[PDB]
Amino acid sequence: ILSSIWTEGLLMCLIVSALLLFILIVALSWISNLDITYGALEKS
Amino acid sequence: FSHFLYYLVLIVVIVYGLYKLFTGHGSDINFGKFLLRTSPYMWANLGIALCVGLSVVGAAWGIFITGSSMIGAGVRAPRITTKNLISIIFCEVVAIYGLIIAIVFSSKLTVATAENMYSKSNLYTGYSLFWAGITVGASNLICGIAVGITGATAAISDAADSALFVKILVIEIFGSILGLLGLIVGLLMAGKASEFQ
Amino acid sequence: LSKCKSELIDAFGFLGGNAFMKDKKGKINKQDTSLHQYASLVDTEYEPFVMYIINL
Amino acid sequence: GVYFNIDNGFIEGVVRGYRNGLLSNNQYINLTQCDTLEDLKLQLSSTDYGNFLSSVSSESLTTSLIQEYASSKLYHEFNYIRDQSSGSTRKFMDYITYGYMIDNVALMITGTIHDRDKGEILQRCHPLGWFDTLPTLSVATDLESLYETVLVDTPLAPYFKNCFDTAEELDDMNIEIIRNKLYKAYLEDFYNFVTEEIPEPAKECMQTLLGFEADRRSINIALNSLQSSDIDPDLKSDLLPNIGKLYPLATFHLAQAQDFEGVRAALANVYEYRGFLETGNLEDHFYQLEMELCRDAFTQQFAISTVWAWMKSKEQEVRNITWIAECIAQNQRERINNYISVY
Amino acid sequence: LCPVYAPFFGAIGCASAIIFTSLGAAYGTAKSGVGICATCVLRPDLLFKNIVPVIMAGIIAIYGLVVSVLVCYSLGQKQALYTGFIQLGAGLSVGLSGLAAGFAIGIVGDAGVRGSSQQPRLFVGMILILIFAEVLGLYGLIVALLLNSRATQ
Amino acid sequence: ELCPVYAPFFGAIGCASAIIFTSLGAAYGTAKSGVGICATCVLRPDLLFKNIVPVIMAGIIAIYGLVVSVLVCYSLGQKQALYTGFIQLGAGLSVGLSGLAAGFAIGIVGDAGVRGSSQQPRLFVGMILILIFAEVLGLYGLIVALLLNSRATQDVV
Amino acid sequence: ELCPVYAPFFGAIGCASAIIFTSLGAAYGTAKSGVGICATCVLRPDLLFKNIVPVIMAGIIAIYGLVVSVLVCYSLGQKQALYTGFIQLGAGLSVGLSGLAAGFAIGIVGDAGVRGSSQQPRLFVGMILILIFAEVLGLYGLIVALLLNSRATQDVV
Amino acid sequence: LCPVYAPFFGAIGCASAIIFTSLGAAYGTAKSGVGICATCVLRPDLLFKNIVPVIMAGIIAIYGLVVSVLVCYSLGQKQALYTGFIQLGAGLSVGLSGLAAGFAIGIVGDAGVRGSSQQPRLFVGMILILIFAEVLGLYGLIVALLLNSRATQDVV
Amino acid sequence: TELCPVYAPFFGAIGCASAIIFTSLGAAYGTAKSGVGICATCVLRPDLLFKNIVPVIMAGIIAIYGLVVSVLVCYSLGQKQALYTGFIQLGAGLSVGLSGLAAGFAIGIVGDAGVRGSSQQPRLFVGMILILIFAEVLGLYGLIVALLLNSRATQDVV
Amino acid sequence: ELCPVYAPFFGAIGCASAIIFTSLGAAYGTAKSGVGICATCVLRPDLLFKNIVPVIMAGIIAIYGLVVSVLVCYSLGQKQALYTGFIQLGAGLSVGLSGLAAGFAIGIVGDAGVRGSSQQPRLFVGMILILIFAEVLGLYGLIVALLLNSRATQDVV
Amino acid sequence: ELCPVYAPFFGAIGCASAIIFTSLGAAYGTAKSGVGICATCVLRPDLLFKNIVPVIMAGIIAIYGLVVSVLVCYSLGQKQALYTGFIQLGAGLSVGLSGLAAGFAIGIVGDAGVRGSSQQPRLFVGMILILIFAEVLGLYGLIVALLLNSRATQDVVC
Amino acid sequence: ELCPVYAPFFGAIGCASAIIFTSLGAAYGTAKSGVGICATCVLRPDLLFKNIVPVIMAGIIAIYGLVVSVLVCYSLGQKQALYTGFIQLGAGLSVGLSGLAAGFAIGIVGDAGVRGSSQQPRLFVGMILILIFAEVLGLYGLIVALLLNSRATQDVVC
Repeated sequence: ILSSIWTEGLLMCLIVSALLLFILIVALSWISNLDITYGALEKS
Repeated sequence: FSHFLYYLVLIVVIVYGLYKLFTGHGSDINFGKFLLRTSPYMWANLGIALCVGLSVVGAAWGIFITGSSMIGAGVRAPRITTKNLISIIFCEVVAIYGLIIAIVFSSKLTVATAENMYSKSNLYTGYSLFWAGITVGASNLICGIAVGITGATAAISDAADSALFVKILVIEIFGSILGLLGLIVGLLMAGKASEFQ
Repeated sequence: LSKCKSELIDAFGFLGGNAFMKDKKGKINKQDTSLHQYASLVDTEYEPFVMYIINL
Repeated sequence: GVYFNIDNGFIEGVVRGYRNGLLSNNQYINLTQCDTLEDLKLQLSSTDYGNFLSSVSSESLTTSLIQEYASSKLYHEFNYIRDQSSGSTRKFMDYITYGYMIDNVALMITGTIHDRDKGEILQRCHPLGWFDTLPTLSVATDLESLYETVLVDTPLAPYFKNCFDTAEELDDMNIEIIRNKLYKAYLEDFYNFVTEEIPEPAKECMQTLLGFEADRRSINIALNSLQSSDIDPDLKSDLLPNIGKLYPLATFHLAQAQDFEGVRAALANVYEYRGFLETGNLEDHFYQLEMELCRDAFTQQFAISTVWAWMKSKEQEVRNITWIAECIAQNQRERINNYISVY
Repeated sequence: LCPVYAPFFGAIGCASAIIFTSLGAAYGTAKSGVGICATCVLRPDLLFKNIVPVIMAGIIAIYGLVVSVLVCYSLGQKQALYTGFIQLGAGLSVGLSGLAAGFAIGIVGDAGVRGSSQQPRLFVGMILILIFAEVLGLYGLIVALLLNSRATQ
Repeated sequence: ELCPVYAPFFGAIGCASAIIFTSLGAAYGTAKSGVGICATCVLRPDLLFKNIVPVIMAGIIAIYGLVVSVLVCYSLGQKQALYTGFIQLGAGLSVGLSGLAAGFAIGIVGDAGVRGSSQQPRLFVGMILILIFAEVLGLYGLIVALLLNSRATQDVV
Repeated sequence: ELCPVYAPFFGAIGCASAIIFTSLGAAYGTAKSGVGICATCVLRPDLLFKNIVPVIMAGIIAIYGLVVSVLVCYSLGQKQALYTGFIQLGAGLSVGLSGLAAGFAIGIVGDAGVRGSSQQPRLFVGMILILIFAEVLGLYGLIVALLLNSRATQDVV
Repeated sequence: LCPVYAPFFGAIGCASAIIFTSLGAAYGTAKSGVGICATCVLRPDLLFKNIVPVIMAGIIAIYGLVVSVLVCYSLGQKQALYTGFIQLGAGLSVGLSGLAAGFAIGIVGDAGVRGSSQQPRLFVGMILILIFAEVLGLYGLIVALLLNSRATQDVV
Repeated sequence: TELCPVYAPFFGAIGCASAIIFTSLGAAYGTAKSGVGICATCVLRPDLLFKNIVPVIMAGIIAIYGLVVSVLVCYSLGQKQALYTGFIQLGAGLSVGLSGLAAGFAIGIVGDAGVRGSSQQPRLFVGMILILIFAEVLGLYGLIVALLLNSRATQDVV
Repeated sequence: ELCPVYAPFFGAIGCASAIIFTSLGAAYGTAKSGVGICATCVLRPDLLFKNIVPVIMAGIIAIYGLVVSVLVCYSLGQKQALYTGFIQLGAGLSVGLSGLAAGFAIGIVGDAGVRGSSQQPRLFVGMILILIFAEVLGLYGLIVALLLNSRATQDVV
Repeated sequence: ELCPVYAPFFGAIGCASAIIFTSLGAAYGTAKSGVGICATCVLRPDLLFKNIVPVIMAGIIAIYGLVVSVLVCYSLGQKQALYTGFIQLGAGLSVGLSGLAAGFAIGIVGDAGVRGSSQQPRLFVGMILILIFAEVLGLYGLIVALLLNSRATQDVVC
Repeated sequence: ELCPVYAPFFGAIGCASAIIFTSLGAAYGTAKSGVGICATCVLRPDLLFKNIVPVIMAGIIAIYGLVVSVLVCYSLGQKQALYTGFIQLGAGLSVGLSGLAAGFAIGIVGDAGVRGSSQQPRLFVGMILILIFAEVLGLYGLIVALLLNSRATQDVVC
């Protein structure tokens, strides 16, 4: 057996849910860096 | 804060490895048994999905790099906005590379019998499809970004002078060698891999 | 001084007229704002009865 | 160059398109062959200036109206590029205009010492250096009542850190000191902004373009202090910026430079500014080196320093067109080819 | 052969197939809608022809919705790891592809609707660029709908 | 084995995250597009009651989270299957991390749109049209979570 | 097995979390919008007790966190079920990490609303209405956690 | 049921009750002290009137001290794991909420004493906002006291 | 044994180390940041030099608070000590250390801002001391918490 | 069991860490003070041997590590107790991470005092008086580790 | 058990570290002070072989690392005690991570000294004086590592 | 037990590291110095071949890595001792992470040296001497790894 706590199925759920959470953190850091061009909305 | 987590995970890995090694149980951190006992369908499906995902995140990357500068450079010189679309095309072909490799890989994806499930061949064709999906998706990612950069320079040098686009299309050709070489290597890696049996 | 200025304003201000009466009571000696400082010269506010504050 | 075109894709390609409208050497020779300001207008109409003097019609056309409208379309192109900017780019565009805000402050508070009218000392002000409380600098005379009333809400407020108001209100001698000191603190802050948040290809070629501004301002302060100034070097060293190529060894010798040779022997030890003070027009040497530093800032592609390198080159283009139109209107043609063209 | 943790991968694939696709579609709607709102304050008659990038970003989210619905009709308590990881792959494919295609449509769309107000010849240019970025979501949808057909065989 | 003891953990995380991340999305959509209302209704306050539509369409995302949180909460149990916990985790994330995206888009489009609608009054219809495409993202996440939650306890053992 | 020894850990950390993240969101909503009150009531000191609304609506979030941290606490106990601990952790997170978002959206709206409602008196009702839409997020987290905490000890063996 | 590693959670709950409330009180004292020492150079008469944000910061550390003493006098070697978990929760409840209360008191106190010298009427508004900022730590105190009242209630 | 394992003095040595480590970090910040203000406001006003050293004395008291608890945890370490003893010695060490660290941050920031502006207004000297007292009772509280944890380290241990 | 095989690991890490972090602190205290000296006496080089006091007081807190990393080194055996390794690790950290703080404080006070002592001649007494309080930090760490190391092999078995 | 199979790992990464972390501090002391020589001797090239003393004193600490790496290398064996591996790791870290500090100090002091010794020639004897204190920090680590390595295989058994 | 099956992993990554980090350092030393060569030989064309000595000096680092990696490669075996894998890992790190240091030093020295040597012709000898002091770090790493690799397979057994 691989382990009793860190079994064959838990340890490859925590790789899938680490890859997906990595893609999520990257995509949320893309959307967090999204700013509005305010000079093209004002009168000045 | 991310450097704090990078240091904390490193400290926890070192403390866990030295605790497991000092107490005479250091072979319990067993990466080979982890590779032997995880399902080959994880590696196969993960390789297929990351192939077609990372080809597209490089294709779409290059498309906005040489699209936004094409539209910016086309404001004064609008006679580039159709001729220079071959720079979109050269960074778009790296997605059809990953697509036609992902379908060829998914043809090797059948139901294996449970009595011969973690066999030599079934585990081989999980490893091969995993790394041959990685080496195609990452190569098409890097090729799409390189062709997008060398097309964004071409879209502005075209609007500068018309005779420069022919000279800087050659750099896009040498940049688009890379996705085709990844296309070759990912077919050679999963060339001897059989189906799941 | 602060207490003095207020008691006279309350008591006598009515004689000058209700229009004349404005509330901007208080005093800022720091240069953070230029409101809160009476003088008939400025349109911002006015003294409400003949009162000059003399600071030696 | 991998994360540039997210917010700066459209911005660069239009500025790169604005670069192609820079007049070449042949388009300057075709302007020096003109005989009339009307012929110069019609020669500029074939370039990317085309029909910018269309509402003039050959009668009220002077050599200052050309400098007005040719720079006005520069300013409107800068405003169009700034309106499409966001994030660090928009802040970089604001930091460019701060140096014009400083010049408009120092031009607005000299029009009140001389009691010149407020409506005519503001048409001489710079349009890019506009802040909303710029006409209200005509309310006080001393520095403290112009800071604490007007210049606190301005973005020029962190730059009043060393301007010591000794309750002498204002002559013409200390407004230049306040101007040089605001520009000193501004060059410090904008160099730290370029070093801090601007990415790496647009960092090294912008630190040089900004250290050149600091070196030129250091040489001009240390050389204009001979004729119309009698100041101590410990008070002169607060006017020289410390970001440039010239600071740690040569601005010390420019601080205690009591003579012209104290400047010349100080600038002989620096390698790229030696020979400027020997022969020729010094202002032409600085403008030529400015254009040679702006030329090789277009040669790096994915850089926001192309905006600085575009607007300084376009300002030099407006200066060259103004010099040519001044030559062909006053009928002096001995130095018509004194323009500066690296494009 | 069919463990107890096997519908984790299918449920998280059904999750990610709409999560990553809606993140990409939200970037493509927001960033290209900033360009619509910035463009149409000086030239407002281009408002309903500049609306194409947010429509294409919506088509991306429809492509992700299709895969999420078609994965959640094949989930069961006692499915194999084969079905679970093939639903995971069908989720990851359309997730990364819709995310990439939405980022590309967002970054191309605002630049396109800004160049279209200065030069009218750039409308066909931005449409022909955005069509290449649209079908990348189709390129992940193909792998997702092929891995769906191999779910229970 | 089919119904373990740690099985309500994923169900409780799915009940929590559906309201947590939609409250984050609705909070960004209210926040970013309410700064624009408070900035552009100091000059033209007559259109204060029509700029409120980004805030309302942001607050619909929190109701999308609330519905799925209630429907996951009334299917939790001590002896539920691990399948039920996995489906409730997926239905919580499918509403939460998609309504977070919808709320980001509503906040960005609303702040960019109520600032441009005071200079050009014809941009309001375009703002509403873009915000409908931004709100159907959270609606699609709601559809995915309802189709999961109908599948949650159907043929469980 | 069904009620293990580490079972009140999740309940105690949920009882902690429901006031920790709630007080953090309410502290952002108090500080960020108190900056605006202390900046605009220098010019307009007559509007102190009128612009105090976003600080009070930030405190109502902390009251929502307090009333769940005092209901999880009396449902705690040694040898309680692991299901009860998971439900209490979920009800802790649903109040805390959504009142965090509601406090962000109250603070960064209320500061701009206090900056704006000293210039335009008609913007104050719009400020209150946007703050109601920002405070109903924490109310939704309260509703999800109360409906969740009602099922913590309901027929649990 | 009452293991050996059980007072570890109680010791961490006794530490974290005073550690994070002292961090919050230290942020509040630092921000408010920078405010006072920059606003009382020109206005020294209202120096002792502006020390109220620093007092409101110190009451947060007193709140942490009380919970840490009450958790300290309930520790033991052979205590339950439930008691250790409740003491950890009661330490974190007062600590990470007094940290937030200290952040709010520091920001509000700095912004209020820098503007209360210009407007004298802003003092009764600053006190009113700091009351709402200090009740944020009083809530964590109440949660910590109600947890610690049940740390040894029905314990075997 | 079970109540007193072999790895039990690890937590005691970490609690003896951390109590002086983090208070030395806090006292070092309170000395350096508030000594910049002393060395900057003495080139024009050198007559107030022996009175502007209040924020470095009040910061060096934090290091003495760490030293006392480090000595008291050091004289309670044993090889066959309980695991409860090591746990609450770690607790005492963290209670002194991570609170004296915060007290040192507050003393450094407040003392820098106070000796920077006390050379301008002489009436701010009685104010910055009254703020530094509230900044130093933050470490005094951690001292009290660790002296109450250290009175229970070997009290009813088996 | 009381003296395991892995027991000299903590003693060797303590013997290394006693000198490693004091060398880092002494390096910082020497580096910033040397920049301050070399920038303050290009104009007044008469203060060269006068301003050497921060470099000396930063070099003393490395001798503080060199003492304890010899006294820990001469108590390292193959068959030593784990208690001895734990105390030697605590002593190495107690000197190291305290002399690192002392070196930070000496390095900041040193150049801040030698750049200002070229202007005011009687800031030198104040600089020494602050550097004594900055160097007793490393002295306190030395006292703590010398009291630990006198107990690492007192009543061990 | 007393001399396990993984025991030469710590000796090998102590032989490796004593040149890795030493040479990447010597490289900082060479580079950061060499950009101060090449920028100063464009006007004073007669001081070229006099300002190069920071580069020499940065090269000396790499020899300090080399000696300890050779002496740890020639005490490695297949069947050695784990105590010997721990001692050799401690000696390697004691040389490497303190010669890194000595190289940082030499690099920061040396370019500040050579840029200042051309304005004032009486600052060279001060640069040497500060640089000896900056360079003895690696000699202390060499003393600690040699006193460790003399204790490595003294009374080892099994 | 003493020559396990996973034992050539450490020798394989030691053979890899002596190319990876050494080519990374050599690439830094060629790139950053070639920037200075191409930036100063614009107006100084005759010094184009005197300035290659930083780039050649950085290429000798990659030759140092090449030699040690080939000499490790010709001692990898299937039935290899774990001691031998540990020694080859140490010898790979000792060349790689020291050649990276020497490459950093040559890359930072050499561009400043070719920028100052175009302005002062007597600075070339000083540049060459500082580059010798920078290359001797990678030479020290090669000396350590060649003395270390010679001890792999001396008294190995089983």
